[PDB]
Amino acid sequence: GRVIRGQRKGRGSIFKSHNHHRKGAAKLRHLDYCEKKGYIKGLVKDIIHDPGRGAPLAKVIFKRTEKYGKKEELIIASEGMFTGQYISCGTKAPLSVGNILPI
Amino acid sequence: NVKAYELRTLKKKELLDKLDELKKELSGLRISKALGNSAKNSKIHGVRKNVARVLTVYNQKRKMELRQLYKNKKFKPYNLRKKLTKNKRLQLSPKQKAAMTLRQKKKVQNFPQRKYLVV
Amino acid sequence: GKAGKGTGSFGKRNGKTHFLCLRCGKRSYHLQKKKCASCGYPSAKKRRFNWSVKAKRRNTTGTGRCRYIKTLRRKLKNKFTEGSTPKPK
Amino acid sequence: IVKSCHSKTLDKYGLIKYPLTSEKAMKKIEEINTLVFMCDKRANKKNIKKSVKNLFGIECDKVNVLNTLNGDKKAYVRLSGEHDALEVANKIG
Amino acid sequence: GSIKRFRLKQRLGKCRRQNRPVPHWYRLKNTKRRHWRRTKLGL
RNA sequence: AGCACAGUCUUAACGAUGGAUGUCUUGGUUCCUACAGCGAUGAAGGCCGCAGCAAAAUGCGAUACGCAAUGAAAAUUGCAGUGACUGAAUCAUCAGAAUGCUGAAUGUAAACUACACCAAUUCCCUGGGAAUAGUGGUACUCCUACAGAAA
RNA sequence: UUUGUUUUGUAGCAAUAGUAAUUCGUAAUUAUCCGAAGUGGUAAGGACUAUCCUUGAAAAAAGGAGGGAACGGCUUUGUGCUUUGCUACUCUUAAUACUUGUAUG
RNA sequence: UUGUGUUGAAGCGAAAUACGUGAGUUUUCGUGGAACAUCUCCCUAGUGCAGAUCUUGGUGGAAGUAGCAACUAUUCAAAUGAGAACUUUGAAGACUGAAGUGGAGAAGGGUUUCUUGUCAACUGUGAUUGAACAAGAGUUAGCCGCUCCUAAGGGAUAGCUGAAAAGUGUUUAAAGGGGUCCCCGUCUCAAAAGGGAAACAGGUUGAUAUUCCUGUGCCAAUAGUAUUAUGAGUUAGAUGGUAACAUAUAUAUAAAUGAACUCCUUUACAUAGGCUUUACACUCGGGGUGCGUUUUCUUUGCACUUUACCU
RNA sequence: UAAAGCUAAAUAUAUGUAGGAGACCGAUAGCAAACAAGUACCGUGAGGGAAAGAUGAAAUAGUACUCAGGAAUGAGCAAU
RNA sequence: GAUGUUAGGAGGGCAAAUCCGCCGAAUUUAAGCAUAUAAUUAAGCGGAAGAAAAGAAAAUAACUAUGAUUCCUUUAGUAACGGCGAGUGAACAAGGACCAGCUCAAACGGUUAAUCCUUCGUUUGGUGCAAACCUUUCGACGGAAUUGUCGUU
Repeated sequence: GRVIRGQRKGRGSIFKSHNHHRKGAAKLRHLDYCEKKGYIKGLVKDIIHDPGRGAPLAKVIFKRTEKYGKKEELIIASEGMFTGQYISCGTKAPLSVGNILPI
Repeated sequence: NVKAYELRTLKKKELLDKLDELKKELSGLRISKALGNSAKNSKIHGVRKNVARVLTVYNQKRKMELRQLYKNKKFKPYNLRKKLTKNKRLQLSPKQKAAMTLRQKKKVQNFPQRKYLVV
Repeated sequence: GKAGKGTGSFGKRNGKTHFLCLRCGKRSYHLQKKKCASCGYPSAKKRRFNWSVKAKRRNTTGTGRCRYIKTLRRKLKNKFTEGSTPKPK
Repeated sequence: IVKSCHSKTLDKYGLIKYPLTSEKAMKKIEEINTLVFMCDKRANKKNIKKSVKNLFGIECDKVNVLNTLNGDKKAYVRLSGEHDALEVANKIG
Repeated sequence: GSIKRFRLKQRLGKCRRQNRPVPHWYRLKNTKRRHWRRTKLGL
């Protein structure tokens, strides 16, 4: 016989993900001393749609603590969050819809 | 028609100016050739050969003018060093290929191989 | 249909796959993958194969001009030390 | 490495080979007063401008270049209102 | 095409220059001729 | 000026077409002999050019069907012109000079004659005049010495 | 200085360039060149509405901003700083003239 | 070994009161124009053709036959020429006909382009024609494109495998820049329809034109000193407006300070539907400029009437 | 006397170059190529790949002249 | 170690008939076919020379013994291997060509690294017209080396 469709899938010639319009990988804020020992609040500026997935993403702007400036993170949005609110990340952050907490 | 030795020694500045006017006259013959005239055209081979001769003498003139300034010094440049084949250049020199340890040297020196006769 | 297996498809043959291959000058330089089909110009090797003596012989050494080795020839017979010139008159 | 022979840099004697005697070359001088010459394929606009302004004292409004199919370059040169292009047609011949 | 590379144009000029016949004075003492329509130079 | 029927077939003579046969051979083939590498000092190979009239093949590299030098030794010729009446015309040898762009190609690229950086460079007379957008160098790996920074 | 009413323009390029009909050394001159509209054929722009389990690309390059390291000169003491007299001032656009490689392309 | 050859050898065509039984041998004539045989004996082999849909080349009957059938359609007269149904000119009749055998188009082709000359072959008929042949000539850019940027992606570096060839490309980047010590940061290629410095009109050639000429502009770049001017703001920086809003018209509306460090915006983006504006396109009647039947009638049938980049 | 190393000779050479030969082939043969041959030409490409020698002693004897033809050509009382 | 637009050098590629490594089939034969054979070949990758490679016994023999390697005649289509089928297949001795043998590892110089290399200048004489080339050694400096060079076998 010949190589079947399932086996051809793994070669990655035409079966690569069509990801030309994706807005970025959905990753949480990288662990930090501030997030390990308290809350840090970043504001979600805009909820966008990632073409690959169905769940909308959120563009959360945090302010970096080691340098002047801001860092933008792409975070999978929970049902009920809106642009302009501050979302809190860390151990001491209060529990609420959208907040990121240690489990 | 110019020959080798009449310009083989004259002033290089005059050589340059004469070659300048030679090439200008060649461009003049080019005016002539582009025009309907084609009569003055058969001597350009002789003038070209004269230019080649004067120039292979001129570059040799510049050649000693530039190498006498540097001669010897045991660090000759890329062109001036020997141009043997690569294998010959990278081969061991004969003296140091024939070089031998003190033991073998003393053996051969003090007691050599030598001829004889059988009766 | 109208551009079927033969003449119709042959009518669409515009745009070339290979080109001049500056290393060899043969129209065998694949344009998409940028590699000569006759010598593999980007690679340093010359891309011969022992199963084609014809292609070996039609581009082996000597089929060209030999600007250097042909002058280097008939010099071992002379064994002239470099820089030497014949005695003048 | 040191070179002994003088440089093979293409000076004007080797840039410019000859002007053109084409009917169009004379016609443009006669009618609209532009001049035509021919140079080597490795020359450039400012090289031609230098060589022309060095050999001949004619103001060059611009130098115009062209790559022929025979391996040469055609060049076009001009004047200004200061100079007329009839003696530049008669002296050269 | 009306747009082409310098090397391609030079090679076209070389082929055009090579397509001319033998000089008559030399003949007084060629087989490598091509027609632009019959045989393509394959460039 | 007159006479044959036509067509088809056969024979002979002379021709047409064709290129066999025979005779030629600056070619091949086989054997023997001897020498054997080339290249970053830039090879093989590929382009591009070079002659008065010059397409190919051959030869040559901006000194471009050839320069210098050495031996022989006066023609090149198709026309032109060029030459002694021997470094001169032509051969042979070929050691000096020169050897374009590429190509392992090696500053970055390449269906680009594109783009860099560092010495602006080079020539002239033996301290003054010019050309200039114009000359060289800068790959990767490794070896031997050197250096200044480090734990 | 404002408001209204009358003369000029094919709003300025604009006619003189082009174009067109009769005479006319065989080169010329002429005057026209106007009131207006009507259809919606093709393009672009604008403001919208609607559709997606489809949300419909990047850099080169350019611009704006928060903030504020530094801001009037001449000479004068000591070591960029306190100080003595006069206060004329400084830049945005355009250049003009000499040195740098020749300073357009 | 021993012979023939320029007083004509080999070969070839025809032949012979020739020989043999036969493969063949030997002679004659003609042609041929330079070599040939040895049967005295023997040695040697790429040594004997009617076929193999044998191989190569040449030639037949078929046969002056099949056929020269899409694209409605040609005619008169003249010129050139040795020669004209298929070269040119004029007249006519027609076609392409708004989605064109029309202009510009890119891939691909490469001189087929232009002028002049020419017809050996080709132009399946003719041909004086031609994309044929021959000699010359022709392609001009700061503004049109490439060149620059990045995408799908390609190659390469660090490594890591593999005998290598090669496979993958940060999998423990110490990778150039910036400003004045620190911050950022694999390289390179890949679009002549994506992004993008800035050009329009008239004219000109036998062949090039937003490239050539004239005129008018536009964009990018431009290093060190002394003169100017304009305008601003000032002895380190404005105006009103209840507001929105707007704010400098010198040659040009330039004249409202500014580092490191950052945050944005432009570039920069789908489809469908209708509404609207504008240019262009077309069109209507009467004012300024030309032709026509008119036996039967005409304010008759109609035709020619402009304005780029730049504010 | 292993788990280290060097070493000329005699030996092989369908490659290249340069010589010399042959009971070899004599242009459908012999190398594919006696020649402008790995050329012309074909395939996108890897590759495939021909055909083609002979006047004469001498063209430094290559057809002069005339006639008929537009010319090609033909003929001659002409010609090497 | 990192780094050098530090000084001085090398490797890359072409070319293969002979030569040296690696990788590695199948057609075929066995009248089928699978081990076997083709073949330790063809193809592929890499590496040198005028020759390469092998070469100085951890050899052979069992004799009255030989004495590096290589090649030729022979051993010999033999011993042996093999669906013991097809097929495959050496070695010793013998006769010859040629014939050269050698040095690293430990001992000792420690009353003296006794060694090696780089660079910079001087001279000892020479064949070439010349260019260059063969010889020349006073050194000095900078290093490497005791984590071991040379001398000593």
